[PDB]
Amino acid sequence: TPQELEAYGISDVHDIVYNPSYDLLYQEELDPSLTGYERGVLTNLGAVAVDTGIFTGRSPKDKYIVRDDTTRDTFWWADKGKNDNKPLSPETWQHLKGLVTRQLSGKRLFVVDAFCGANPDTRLSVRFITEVAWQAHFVKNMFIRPSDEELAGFKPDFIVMNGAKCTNPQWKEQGLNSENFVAFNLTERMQLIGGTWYGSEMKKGMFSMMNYLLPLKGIASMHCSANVGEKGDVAVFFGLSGTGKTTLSTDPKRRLIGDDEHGWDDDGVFNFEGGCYAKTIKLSKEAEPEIYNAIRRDALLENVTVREDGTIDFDDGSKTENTRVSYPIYHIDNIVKPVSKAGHATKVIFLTADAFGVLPPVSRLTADQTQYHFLSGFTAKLGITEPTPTFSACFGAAFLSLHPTQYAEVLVKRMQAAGAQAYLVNTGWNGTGKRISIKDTRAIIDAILNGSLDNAETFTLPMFNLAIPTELPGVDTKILDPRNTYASPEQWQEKAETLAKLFIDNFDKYTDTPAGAALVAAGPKLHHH
Ligand SMILES: Nc1ncnc2c1ncn2[C@@H]1O[C@H](COP(=O)(O)OP(=O)(O)OP(=O)(O)O)[C@@H](O)[C@H]1O
Ligand SMILES: [Mg+2]
Ligand SMILES: [Mn+2]
Repeated sequence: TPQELEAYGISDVHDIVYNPSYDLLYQEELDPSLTGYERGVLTNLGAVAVDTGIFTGRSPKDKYIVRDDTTRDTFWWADKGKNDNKPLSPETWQHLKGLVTRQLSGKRLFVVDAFCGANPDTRLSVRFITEVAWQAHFVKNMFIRPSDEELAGFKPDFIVMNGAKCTNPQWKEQGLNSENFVAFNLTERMQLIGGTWYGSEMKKGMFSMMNYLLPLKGIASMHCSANVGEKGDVAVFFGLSGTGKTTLSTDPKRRLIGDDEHGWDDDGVFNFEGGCYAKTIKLSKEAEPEIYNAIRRDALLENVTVREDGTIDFDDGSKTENTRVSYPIYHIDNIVKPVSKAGHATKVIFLTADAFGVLPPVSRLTADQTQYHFLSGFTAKLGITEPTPTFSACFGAAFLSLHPTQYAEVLVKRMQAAGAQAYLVNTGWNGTGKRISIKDTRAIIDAILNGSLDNAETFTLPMFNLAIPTELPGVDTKILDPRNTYASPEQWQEKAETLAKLFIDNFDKYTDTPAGAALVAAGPKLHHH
């Protein structure tokens, strides 16, 4: 009812589109009278493509959490290690809520009810409100779509109000970063968005809320993909953006659980989402056939270049390198169903893209190295190279609402109970200045998952002290030692000392506890220069 929407503060809504169907979203997006960033275009693959506007990725500098008596003593605050949980006053929150609700008043609104979390006992019932059809399409794809029975008794736990078309004229007076905002209030259980149209703010916004609620009751909440083999063996793949979680979990030899957000409770690993959000830059049908074949009607392409004849130039990063496609998870042929969950993970894989070309393609981690590298959360990026490091705790600090050690504690507990083994995989660069091929990386993953490596003979990489298998079927043995891809081990050593120092400085903040101090021994060792 409009009276219900009025309770949220939204007035005078003339048209309400509740639970829009995929067919209706399709015709909404292709309405030939739409102008601006609402407009979609039809590609020859059958999927609609849209432009997300000035924002082609998340805006962490615009993310704020209301600091009140619910969040004061439990949240990981940016002003109290480096994170994006910047404190917001309740008073300023109310002005922001006024901006969004006024913007959505007097509009035709899409209302999408969905779940975050595959399990009833821990899921959030989220109600999304937007005036942009492709934003409703995004959340229909990425969250769990309820059954008709579940919709009948749907009671929202959280409300997400997307006011992308409004901006905040008072941001200077309020001490905020810009006229845009992505704000959360755990007392009202609400997310507000202004200025940025980018859909994934809602996806990662609710992920951040799961990351707050689940560990506080003993459930790991993880930035990982996950899949399961025929023998019932579950694997999770942690990693930062672009390191290969979606690419590598979408494997026809295994049943996909999910590609990005999972919990781990007493029964096992469960997906938070109802879809996958794949990168499309330079997408190769031969290298990633399952992802490519998911691009069809009801998938939603973002910021790709579409030619006059409707074909897609997947290689064109002119608008952004972060070209994306969302699709409901059943667009992948080999998935777990009807519920995206499975048992306890026994293989835990940390993906990293090492632009420094130091780390080996695959290492088998000790228990302490697992905690050290989990808290470190390393990746790096590249007419100059300039390897630029990122240390993002738990491979997802941008989404952590509690302190990193709280995620580590619950993860270790779940791993120990399951007898899980951890591995570090460099999906990035070596001495060639090229990325390891997807073919080689998939073969590495195969060798991890089939037990090939759990007792294989190893040699130890200096300084990082990582155990590397001496051989691995399907991979050229030469590349297993990263020193072999340089003219001499001396070139590698110089870059390794740079990276080791980066790790050591970054890890210092964790040494104010005895447990954290103890983990220094498992990290890289550097005592000169
Ligand atoms: N050896 C490799 N392994 C994995 N991915 C690779 C490799 N070489 C190149 N790539 C490319 O790197 C990108 C990996 O992106 P992917 O979508 O898997 O990241 P992600 O970890 O899911 O990030 P996000 O959390 O942002 O979704 C893809 O564009 C893929 O084509
Ligand atoms: Mg992904
Ligand atoms: Mn992600």
